[PDB]
Amino acid sequence: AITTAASRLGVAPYNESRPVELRPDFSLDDAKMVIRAVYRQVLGNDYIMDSERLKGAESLLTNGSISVREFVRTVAKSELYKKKFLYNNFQTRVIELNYKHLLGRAPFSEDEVIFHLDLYENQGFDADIDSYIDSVEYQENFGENIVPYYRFNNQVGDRTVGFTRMFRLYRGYANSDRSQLERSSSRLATELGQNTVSAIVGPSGSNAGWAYRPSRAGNTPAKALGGTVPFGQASKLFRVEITAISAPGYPKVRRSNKAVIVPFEQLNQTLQQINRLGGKVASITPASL
Amino acid sequence: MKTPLTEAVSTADSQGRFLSSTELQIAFGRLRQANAGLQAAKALTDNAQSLVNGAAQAVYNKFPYTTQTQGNNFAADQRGKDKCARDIGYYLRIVTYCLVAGGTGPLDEYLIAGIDEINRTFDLSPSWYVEALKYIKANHGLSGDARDEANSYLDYAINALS
Amino acid sequence: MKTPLTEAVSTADSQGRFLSSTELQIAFGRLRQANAGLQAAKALTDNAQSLVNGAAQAVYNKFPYTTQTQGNNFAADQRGKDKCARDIGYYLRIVTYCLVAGGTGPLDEYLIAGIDEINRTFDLSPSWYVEALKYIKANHGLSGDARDEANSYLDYAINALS
Amino acid sequence: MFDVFTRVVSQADARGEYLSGSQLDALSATVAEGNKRIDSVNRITGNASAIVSNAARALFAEQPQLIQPGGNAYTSRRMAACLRDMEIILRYVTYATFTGDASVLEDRCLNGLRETYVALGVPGASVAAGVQKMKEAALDIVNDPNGITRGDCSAIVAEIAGYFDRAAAAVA
Amino acid sequence: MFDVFTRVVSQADARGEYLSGSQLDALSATVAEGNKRIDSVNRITGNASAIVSNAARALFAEQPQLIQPGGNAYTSRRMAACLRDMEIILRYVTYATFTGDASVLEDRCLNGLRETYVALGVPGASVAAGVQKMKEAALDIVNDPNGITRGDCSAIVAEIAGYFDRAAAAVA
Amino acid sequence: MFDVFTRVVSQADARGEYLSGSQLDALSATVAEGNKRIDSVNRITGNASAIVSNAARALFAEQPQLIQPGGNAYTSRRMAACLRDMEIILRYVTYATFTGDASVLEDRCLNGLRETYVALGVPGASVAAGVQKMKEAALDIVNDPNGITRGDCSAIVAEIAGYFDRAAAAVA
Amino acid sequence: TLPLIAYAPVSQNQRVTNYEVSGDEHARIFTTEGTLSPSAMDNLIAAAYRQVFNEQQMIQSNRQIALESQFKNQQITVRDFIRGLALSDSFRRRNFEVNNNYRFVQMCIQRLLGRDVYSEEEKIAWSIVIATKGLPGFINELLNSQEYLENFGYDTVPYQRRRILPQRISGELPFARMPRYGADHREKLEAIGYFRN
Ligand SMILES: *[C@H](C)[C@H]1/C(=C/c2[nH]c(/C=C3N=C(/C=C4\NC(=O)C(CC)=C4C)C(C)=C\3CCC(=O)O)c(CCC(=O)O)c2C)NC(=O)[C@@H]1C
Ligand SMILES: *[C@H](C)[C@H]1/C(=C/c2[nH]c(/C=C3N=C(/C=C4\NC(=O)C(CC)=C4C)C(C)=C\3CCC(=O)O)c(CCC(=O)O)c2C)NC(=O)[C@@H]1C
Ligand SMILES: *[C@H](C)[C@H]1/C(=C/c2[nH]c(/C=C3N=C(/C=C4\NC(=O)C(CC)=C4C)C(C)=C\3CCC(=O)O)c(CCC(=O)O)c2C)NC(=O)[C@@H]1C
Ligand SMILES: *[C@H](C)[C@H]1/C(=C/c2[nH]c(/C=C3N=C(/C=C4\NC(=O)C(CC)=C4C)C(C)=C\3CCC(=O)O)c(CCC(=O)O)c2C)NC(=O)[C@@H]1C
Ligand SMILES: *[C@H](C)[C@H]1/C(=C/c2[nH]c(/C=C3N=C(/C=C4\NC(=O)C(CC)=C4C)C(C)=C\3CCC(=O)O)c(CCC(=O)O)c2C)NC(=O)[C@@H]1C
Ligand SMILES: *[C@H](C)[C@H]1/C(=C/c2[nH]c(/C=C3N=C(/C=C4\NC(=O)C(CC)=C4C)C(C)=C\3CCC(=O)O)c(CCC(=O)O)c2C)NC(=O)[C@@H]1C
Ligand SMILES: CCC1=C(C)/C(=C/C2=NC(=C\c3[nH]c(/C=C4\NC(=O)[C@H](C)[C@H]4CC)c(C)c3CCC(=O)O)/C(CCC(=O)O)=C2C)NC1=O
Ligand SMILES: CCC1=C(C)/C(=C/C2=NC(=C\c3[nH]c(/C=C4\NC(=O)[C@H](C)[C@H]4CC)c(C)c3CCC(=O)O)/C(CCC(=O)O)=C2C)NC1=O
Ligand SMILES: CCC1=C(C)/C(=C/C2=NC(=C\c3[nH]c(/C=C4\NC(=O)[C@H](C)[C@H]4CC)c(C)c3CCC(=O)O)/C(CCC(=O)O)=C2C)NC1=O
Ligand SMILES: CCC1=C(C)/C(=C/C2=NC(=C\c3[nH]c(/C=C4\NC(=O)[C@H](C)[C@H]4CC)c(C)c3CCC(=O)O)/C(CCC(=O)O)=C2C)NC1=O
Ligand SMILES: CCC1=C(C)/C(=C/C2=NC(=C\c3[nH]c(/C=C4\NC(=O)[C@H](C)[C@H]4CC)c(C)c3CCC(=O)O)/C(CCC(=O)O)=C2C)NC1=O
Ligand SMILES: CCC1=C(C)/C(=C/C2=NC(=C\c3[nH]c(/C=C4\NC(=O)[C@H](C)[C@H]4CC)c(C)c3CCC(=O)O)/C(CCC(=O)O)=C2C)NC1=O
Ligand SMILES: CCC1=C(C)/C(=C/C2=NC(=C\c3[nH]c(/C=C4\NC(=O)[C@H](C)[C@H]4CC)c(C)c3CCC(=O)O)/C(CCC(=O)O)=C2C)NC1=O
Ligand SMILES: CCC1=C(C)/C(=C/C2=NC(=C\c3[nH]c(/C=C4\NC(=O)[C@H](C)[C@H]4CC)c(C)c3CCC(=O)O)/C(CCC(=O)O)=C2C)NC1=O
Repeated sequence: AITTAASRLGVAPYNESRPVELRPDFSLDDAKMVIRAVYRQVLGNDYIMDSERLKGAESLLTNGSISVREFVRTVAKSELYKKKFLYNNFQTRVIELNYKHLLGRAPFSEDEVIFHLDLYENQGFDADIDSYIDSVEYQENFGENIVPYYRFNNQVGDRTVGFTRMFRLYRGYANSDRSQLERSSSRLATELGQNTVSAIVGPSGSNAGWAYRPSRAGNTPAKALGGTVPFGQASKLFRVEITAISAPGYPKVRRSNKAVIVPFEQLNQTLQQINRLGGKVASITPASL
Repeated sequence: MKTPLTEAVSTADSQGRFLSSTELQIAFGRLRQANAGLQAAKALTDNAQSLVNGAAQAVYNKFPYTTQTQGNNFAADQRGKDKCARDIGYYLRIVTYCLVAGGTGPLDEYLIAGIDEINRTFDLSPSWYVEALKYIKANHGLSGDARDEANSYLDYAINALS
Repeated sequence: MKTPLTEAVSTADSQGRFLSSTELQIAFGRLRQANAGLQAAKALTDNAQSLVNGAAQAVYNKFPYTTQTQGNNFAADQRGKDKCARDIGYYLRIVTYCLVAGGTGPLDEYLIAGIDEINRTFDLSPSWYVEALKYIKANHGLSGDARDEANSYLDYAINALS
Repeated sequence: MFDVFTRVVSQADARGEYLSGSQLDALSATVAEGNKRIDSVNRITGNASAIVSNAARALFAEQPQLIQPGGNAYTSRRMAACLRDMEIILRYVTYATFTGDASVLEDRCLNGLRETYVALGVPGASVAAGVQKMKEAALDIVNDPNGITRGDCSAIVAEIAGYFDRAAAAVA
Repeated sequence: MFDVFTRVVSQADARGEYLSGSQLDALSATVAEGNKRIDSVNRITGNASAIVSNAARALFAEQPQLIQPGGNAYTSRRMAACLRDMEIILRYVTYATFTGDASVLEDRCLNGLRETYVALGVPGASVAAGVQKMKEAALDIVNDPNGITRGDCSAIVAEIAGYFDRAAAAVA
Repeated sequence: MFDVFTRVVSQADARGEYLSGSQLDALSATVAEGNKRIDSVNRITGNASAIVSNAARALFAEQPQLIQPGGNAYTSRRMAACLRDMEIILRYVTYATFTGDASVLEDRCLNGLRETYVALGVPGASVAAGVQKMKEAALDIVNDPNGITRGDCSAIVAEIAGYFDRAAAAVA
Repeated sequence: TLPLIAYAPVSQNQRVTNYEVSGDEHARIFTTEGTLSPSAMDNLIAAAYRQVFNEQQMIQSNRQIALESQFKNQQITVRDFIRGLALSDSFRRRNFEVNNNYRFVQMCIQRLLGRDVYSEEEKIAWSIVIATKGLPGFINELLNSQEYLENFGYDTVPYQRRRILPQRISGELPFARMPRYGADHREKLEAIGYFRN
């Protein structure tokens, strides 16, 4: 599991939280807790007012007229889910949102986006939502009676790209998917088309450099192609991701977030210049071998 | 680390060119001296325990004050003597690494870089390790090109400490 | 202007350090190559006139248009032929300089640096000098150790011009 | 970077042990292979421009989609980039042959080349085909028996083939 | 970057209000505690090398895995970097004690320290244990009665302990 | 910079002809002399710190006005600067012995050192005296017959002496 | 090591605050912070070559091919590319080997910090940085210098700073004028046998 970095990455409130399962002869507070867990997960921790509470699907779940899987399906078919996530977003953003909500994980490969977008355009949003719900992964993870939940831990049949893209999608326990730095932009278009992985930046509070997002162009690549040769005498190279540089000003600082590859011997100086600048280090990744 | 081959490649590669005749005879000198270096490393590996114990005894003879008076930085008790033997074993092992590699690169990235703050922070006199390396110079038992390669790494550690 | 000795000294100066055993091995390879390099340079010094004349004739045989059409860059007149023989003599003399020095440094500071603008400004084809150095490779008459050392500089000027 | 000596020196330092006798005999065997290694480095260095030019010409003859108008090797800047990519890959193969260890080829040549080629749209399969053409050209030049003393040289040829395999695998 | 007055200034300006009488009286009490604050800074500064050396010795007696070969504190370069990190963390704890606010500590020392230590493979719990040993040495040296006029110094010492705990928590 | 080969090469190129036969024989005699040259370089490098320490001790014992208060070698920064100056001069003397030519010594160490010492107030006569004491120590350790095969090294000793004399004349 | 010996600053135009609009005689900012075309990246690389090597050593043999290729891919910043130009073999042989430490300090301060040396004392102070730390140590000191940063930072090609004042036809002499070597290496080349007729 995730133990040491759980507090930093926000995994710990989901580490001590067990999956919510409705028993076959369930109590009323069990149905209410399934309702609350579904409204937190499927609607992505958005604030839900009483006007949009979806009383019909709640009432069908409360007497067992529908299951938890059918309740998740109903609240994903609803106009509230569509106006939260579908109508004002790119289709890749919608696909990764449905993956985070209904399956609790980030999309793995480009082929999943291909399948879901082709099925949406071929058969619409409801058909696509049904495909997330009627997936083998949904049954081996949640089935019929368990509310979907975020799956940060390693399971059978996952991919390690999904672990990094999960924190590209999950931005903290105090956070909703609509309330993130890319306001409507899909976070995995350049990560799934290029099949690349950006470094995991944790949420706010625990991580001072929480606000690093990469630009659409002019980004330093992750691996140092070249090694120590442009830097003279060096041993190891590290990509430092730096957030919120504002001490010199606009002529000097054009971009708040800067990613640079620096050696060991320049590491102290680089760290010192970040501190002097007032910048925040998001992550440091070993760029060379 | 710093060897003839890695300096040749790093030179030709910071220059951004193929390996010319200069780097090729750098490799030729490496092959010319490397067999004697490996034999010197084999002999020092064979005599390492006796050389380290004799070097420690030479330190305790020239500098007897590390044996009587107390303190963490001295070898009065058993654990100070154990750490002194470990330090001299480190020195001799990196000398064997330098004889294998063909340069003071193992000494630089393993022992020489940082040893000044080692001797300053923990109050270790560098003259102790100087006398240990002079005892290794006295009784390593090598002759010819194996002797001058071994003595060059020892005196490189002498000149860094002194 | 790079040799094994100058590169070794400039490297140890770049770290600001004394000459370790790596630099001594570099000089060892320089010594073991230098006698064959000087013998090759002496043999090319003896055969220089016939080598330049034959190389120029091979260039005019492979490229007859240099001796047929008019132009400043061509060898149709005596002035162009004298310039071509002077050029090939420069190539052979700097190859002997590389053989004496033990590295491509005489080529890199005397002929290779800026040769593209030489060939581009004055409309000289690098393939002419490639054919001349290929004749020098074919008929230098050296064998064994001095052959591979001399052909290293000759092929280095081939790879620079092509 | 590491060579054939500092690789086992670094393993011995991480293990905290001296070099064992079998390691010293293996290093003596590499010393015995070293003259043949120097000949291989000298031959690829001497014929490097011919290897790069002939491999590029064979690659563009076999794959005209690179050099077509709109292609990835189209115009002067992209062609110069492709030719220096062959030049650099051949140079680091000679470097790894020289050191006897792929650490210079792993770190200073191929660490991030596939991701760079994917990001630019460079076809890594065509680069791999060009690396295989440099493989066959360089191995034909090293295995040329004329003008050199005879001897068994299959080990250094297999090492160079492994370095070229590593260069071809790391681009696609 | 803030000190004990500048933090209150920034909070009051972010609220857009003058400092209330309670805040002015709290800062006056801080000015009263300032002489003991200067004494604590002076004592840790004057015994910094003793704190770093004794904390390193206690840490590597408790954790001999670091100094054995194959360990992080093994070799003079890595141990020199380790002792440099010990004195750097002690230096910024003294800076935070001097300022009365931990903005210099969390902004100029612990900024990216855990990312650096994870990327280097530096054991952050070992650095945290060394920071706790520096904490024990520093709160022993500051609480020494001899050589200084007596008085109650619970608050400044608790503030120093809080600085050491947020230094250890930022690397763990 | 030049070496013993490239000095001859540069003179032959500047005059504009090939090397003569006798010039090649002189260079071959230098090549035969090179093993004793490498021995002298190795000995000076191996006892460089002893040379600098003993020569500085004898220099500040022969003339005490440099280490007197108000003197140039007074203060720890200026004393470390003087020891470092002797270290550097001995290093470039070793470099010039290695190359077989005084080009690295004259170009890198001795070019403009006199006016720099005049502008700093550094006494160049005392620097020349320290260089002469390093000459005495270096010629003592090069001509030491112990631990080496016997042979005549008069030209190497004279070359090191000439390098030291032109180092002492460049500051006096 | 040792701390640099103190040198007094001599008044130069870059010391005072610039009360100007950039206009005609401003040195153009060659920066990678804005996303550039490959042509604009090529002119930026040529500007770095013109600053470090001057116009004369812009030849194909002095082009750092792998450094250019890494710089295009943004593996390195502009400051690291300037370092690689200063650590280049051609720069070391052409400029560093033909000069003493004093004139090389003056050359590197002019071509990296964009300002002249204050006096002979600054050349003296950084020449021992050369003599102990090598050329890489010295270049690194100059490139980590706050001056280099507050002026050019990490992503701008260095330029001569405040060469000419507003409404002045002429100002300070351009840095391009300074030769690879001074009169000492000139007369040493004359003494070895060159340059005579
Ligand atoms: C047709 C004129 C050109 C062309 C198209 C092409 N497109 C793709 C792939 C994708 N296109 C999209 C676009 C959208 N996603 C959305 O959500 C929306 C609005 C709702 C749009 C318009 C996406 C997401 C993809 C990725 C999924 C997929 O691969 O199908 C491809 C295939 C991508 C590939 O190269 O593998 C192609 C070929 N190609 C052309 O040459 C024409 C210029
Ligand atoms: C104005 C309507 C709003 C506002 C602005 C505000 N901006 C900053 C700071 C910065 N702005 C930039 C922007 C750019 N970098 C570029 O390269 C370009 C185009 C070339 C632009 C436009 C940058 C780099 C900074 C930081 C550096 C600097 O200080 O100049 C601030 C200051 C924030 C701070 O000091 O931390 C502010 C206030 N603020 C508002 O409230 C309006 C909505
Ligand atoms: C001979 C193979 C063919 C040929 C040659 C030709 N060359 C030139 C002119 C020049 N050649 C050089 C070359 C060098 N100068 C150097 O200093 C060095 C390094 C030592 C080299 C290699 C230069 C600089 C020139 C121009 C300056 C000059 O005239 O000396 C010419 C004349 C070109 C002209 O326009 O005047 C010719 C004809 N021509 C052939 O047809 C042969 C096949
Ligand atoms: C014509 C005047 C003479 C001639 C030409 C010839 N050219 C080539 C090969 C190449 N030419 C280029 C040039 C460009 N490629 C570009 O992308 C651009 C910018 C848009 C230019 C100017 C290139 C890259 C090649 C090589 C790759 C390829 O084959 O496409 C050849 C073939 C060389 C070969 O070895 O295969 C020839 C013959 N030849 C003549 O005799 C004419 C006098
Ligand atoms: C005394 C506690 C112990 C002792 C001392 C001892 N010191 C030296 C030599 C030197 N000391 C210095 C120190 C300074 N010089 C300075 O300018 C300053 C700053 C003002 C300081 C601190 C220096 C430079 C020397 C060497 C030069 C010189 O001789 O003046 C020696 C002599 C060493 C020698 O080899 O000649 C001694 C003996 N020795 C002890 O046993 C005491 C325990
Ligand atoms: C030729 C076989 C194929 C080809 C090549 C091509 N490559 C590039 C661009 C780059 N190549 C590299 C690789 C390296 N740079 C280094 O320094 C090193 C190690 C020292 C390596 C391995 C890089 C970094 C680039 C980008 C930077 C640059 O442009 O120099 C291009 C240009 C792509 C573009 O449009 O920008 C091309 C065309 N292309 C082919 O089609 C062949 C299969
Ligand atoms: C499908 C391929 C795949 C891989 C490879 C993978 C790696 C992987 N290793 C993890 C954790 C881990 N891995 C280790 C491993 C080690 N700790 C050490 O000290 C040793 C050096 C080392 C053993 C060699 C540890 C200790 C954790 C748990 C970290 C934590 O507690 O937070 C996790 C966190 C998720 C989880 O544990 O459930 C992942 C995803 N996940 C995948 O899907
Ligand atoms: C872990 C427990 C937890 C926290 C802390 C939390 C915070 C939280 N506050 C939110 C929104 C919000 N919060 C505010 C609050 C304010 N606006 C103001 O002007 C005032 C200064 C302030 C009240 C004092 C507003 C206005 C929004 C809605 C923003 C919008 O939809 O446009 C949202 C967005 C989703 C939603 O609207 O439900 C979250 C997630 N949510 C949580 O589950
Ligand atoms: C500075 C330029 C220079 C170089 C590069 C050089 C290399 C060199 N290669 C050698 C041997 C050799 N080279 C080879 C190589 C091969 N044999 C083959 O049939 C294969 C085609 C080929 C592999 C590419 C062999 C087998 C030996 C003899 C075994 C050995 O000496 O290791 C020798 C021993 C002396 C001799 O017998 O010729 C030298 C000096 N000498 C120089 O002065
Ligand atoms: C591989 C490179 C390398 C070197 C060289 C090295 C040296 C080294 N020697 C040390 C200690 C020590 N070294 C000695 C040595 C001696 N005391 C004496 O009286 C004798 C005269 C003398 C032996 C010649 C002692 C007593 C200590 C313990 C100091 C202490 O605990 O305070 C320590 C302190 C950490 C520890 O206790 O292990 C280091 C790092 N460490 C390294 O990683
Ligand atoms: C801005 C303030 C600042 C911080 C925070 C800082 C931390 C810092 N510690 C480092 C290394 C290091 N730190 C340690 C420390 C330790 N190893 C252990 O085993 C112990 C648990 C521990 C000491 C108790 C070691 C061993 C290295 C070197 C790692 C290596 O060389 O691979 C490095 C890498 C660069 C270098 O070595 O100089 C940095 C930047 N440097 C700064 O300037
Ligand atoms: C420039 C160097 C310098 C310093 C640092 C300095 C500090 C200093 N500390 C003082 C007091 C003091 N210092 C302490 C501190 C303590 N008392 C204890 O029993 C604890 C062990 C300890 C906490 C670490 C106390 C209690 C006072 C008296 C109360 C006060 O003046 O604030 C005083 C008041 C004068 C006096 O009574 O001595 C000064 C001037 N003066 C100087 O010239
Ligand atoms: C990498 C370290 C290393 C070095 C430096 C080295 C030097 C070295 N010096 C040699 C010879 C020699 N060295 C000397 C030198 C001298 N004779 C004297 O009586 C004078 C005191 C002194 C001048 C300083 C002489 C005379 C020879 C024999 C002649 C010759 O080989 O050139 C030899 C030939 C083999 C031998 O007979 O020992 C070698 C290999 N070998 C190595 O492995
Ligand atoms: C933008 C205004 C400007 C100009 C024009 C200028 C000229 C100039 N010409 C130089 C060299 C040179 N200039 C020449 C020119 C000639 N040599 C001859 O024999 C012919 C008479 C003449 C050709 C017409 C040569 C050959 C060199 C090379 C000197 C050398 O590098 O050794 C150099 C030094 C090269 C360097 O530092 O790398 C400069 C600065 N400086 C400036 O600021």
